[PDB]
Amino acid sequence: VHHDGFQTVKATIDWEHPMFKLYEKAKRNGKWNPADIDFSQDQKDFASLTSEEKISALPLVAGFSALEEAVTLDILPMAHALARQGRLEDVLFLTTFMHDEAKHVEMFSRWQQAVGIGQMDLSVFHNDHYKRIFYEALPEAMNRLYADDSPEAVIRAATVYNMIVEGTLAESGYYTFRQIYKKAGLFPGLLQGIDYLNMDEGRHIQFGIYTIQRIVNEDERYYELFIRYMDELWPHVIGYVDYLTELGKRIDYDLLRHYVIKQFNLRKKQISRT
Amino acid sequence: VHHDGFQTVKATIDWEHPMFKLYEKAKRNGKWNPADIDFSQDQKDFASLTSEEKISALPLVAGFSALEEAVTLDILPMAHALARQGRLEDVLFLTTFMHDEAKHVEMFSRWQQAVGIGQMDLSVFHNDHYKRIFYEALPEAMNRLYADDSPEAVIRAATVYNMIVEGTLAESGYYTFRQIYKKAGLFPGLLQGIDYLNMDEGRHIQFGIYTIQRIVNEDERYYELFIRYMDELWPHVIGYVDYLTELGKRIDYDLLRHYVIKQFNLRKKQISRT
Ligand SMILES: CCCCCCCC(=O)O
Ligand SMILES: CCCCCCCC(=O)O
Ligand SMILES: [Mn+2]
Ligand SMILES: [Mn+2]
Ligand SMILES: [Mn+2]
Ligand SMILES: [Mn+2]
Ligand SMILES: [Mn+2]
Ligand SMILES: [Mn+2]
Repeated sequence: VHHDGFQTVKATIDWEHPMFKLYEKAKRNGKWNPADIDFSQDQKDFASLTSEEKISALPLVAGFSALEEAVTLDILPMAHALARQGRLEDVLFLTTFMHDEAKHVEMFSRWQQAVGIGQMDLSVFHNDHYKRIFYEALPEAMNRLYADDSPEAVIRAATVYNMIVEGTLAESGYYTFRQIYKKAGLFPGLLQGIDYLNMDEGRHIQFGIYTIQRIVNEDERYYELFIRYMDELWPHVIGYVDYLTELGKRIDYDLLRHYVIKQFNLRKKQISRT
Repeated sequence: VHHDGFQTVKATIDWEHPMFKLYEKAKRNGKWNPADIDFSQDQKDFASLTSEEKISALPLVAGFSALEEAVTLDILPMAHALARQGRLEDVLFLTTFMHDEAKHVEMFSRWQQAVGIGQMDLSVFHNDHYKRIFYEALPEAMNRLYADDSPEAVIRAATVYNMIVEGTLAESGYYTFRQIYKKAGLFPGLLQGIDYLNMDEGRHIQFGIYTIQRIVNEDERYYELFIRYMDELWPHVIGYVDYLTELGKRIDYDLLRHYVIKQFNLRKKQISRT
């Protein structure tokens, strides 16, 4: 549908908007290029591993490559919804969000290619709980926004995408991969990529918090919705963790399991009822 | 709707895809930041101008700020449509396209702010022909893609967006602004911005050509559609030029008018019937 006019013709960008400021920070801090990462030592590391050691790394990598590909595709309805609401500064920021996710997809796929597993179908490490989140609930919640951009719908989309997928699973995923391979001295190229990815994702979670809080600020009752949507997805979060834990047991899992519980609970505390 | 699986889990990025290669080029060549441009001399230049000289610059700036804001918003349906078709490499490239347009919007709005016209409503310099293109036909053609991603619909969207708006009007707009203010020695910050913008837009037009040509390659009859959609918009293109020409006459317009005719015709020649 038509444009009624243009904000930068009638006026200017809102230079003090929090998402304009986040956009500026993203440009300053968003220069890394996965194409520059040296994966040559990762290739040698992976080839020196035994077959059973090789397999141990793949379930987490399978979870991250799908996560990054999903969030690359599934942010587009949020950008559309906020554009249609006239939230220009949010849209400017989300162009950096979307491009970050493209680099994240690229990074993991370059690593798979370099270590010699690009031809392997890693889908076998997505259990039913993983699929419920990433194949189903995430795209459902985001695509809803094309026909329903109500505050309820936007809160639910930002909860599933930013607070659960990125703020709980991905955050715990980063941590876990460091807790394991930085200690072993393995995969320095991948760990550099993860460092850059984690820096990007700091910004992404701030957008999710801003979005949820500004809706909660209009009506305290949306706080209860936020908490409910978090709790709805917990069984699938922990059910995926239980599956990864069981795979690997076939590393302090009690410490990684608690990191996931910990992240879930601190995401809740970043939203204020008042 | 659901994800059936993920390309970078089942396999990898298609590293040889033309839009992956364009994506890589965009990252290498996409580092400029409008926030780094020094507009202090532009401010002094604009303030030294007489009121009548000041007004002469504003119709073109009004046309560009709306153009960049429109194309920032209106690329999102194309990204969605190609994502839904599984064209991952196109999507990766389009994250750089979208972010480029954000910077372009930002650049012109920073210039307006710096020279002291951000508070002026420049909408008065959008005539009926401008509105038909930018307020109406462009968003109509792109939004269509949410419900109709047929080859006809994709060709029409890429024709209006990439070949007319960017490849005919914007390209002629850049040229004109150089033909005028680089010669006068004025607005060095704005002209630096325009240089960077023109470099970005080289990539953007390659995406439009790739998209139209791959559809034409499936069925030669789509070539006739492409030419028809170009000719449909010509009256509004030239009608806007006639309006700008008349404003300014109230600089070789015969040379700028022919540049627009020239660009329109070479865009047609970048698409091959065969
Ligand atoms: C100990 C397992 C906890 C890490 C969560 C992994 C998330 C992911 O793989 O995307
Ligand atoms: C001589 C006028 C031709 C330049 C076209 C301007 C396009 C624009 O302002 O967006
Ligand atoms: Mn990511
Ligand atoms: Mn993210
Ligand atoms: Mn279960
Ligand atoms: Mn542009
Ligand atoms: Mn462009
Ligand atoms: Mn007319």
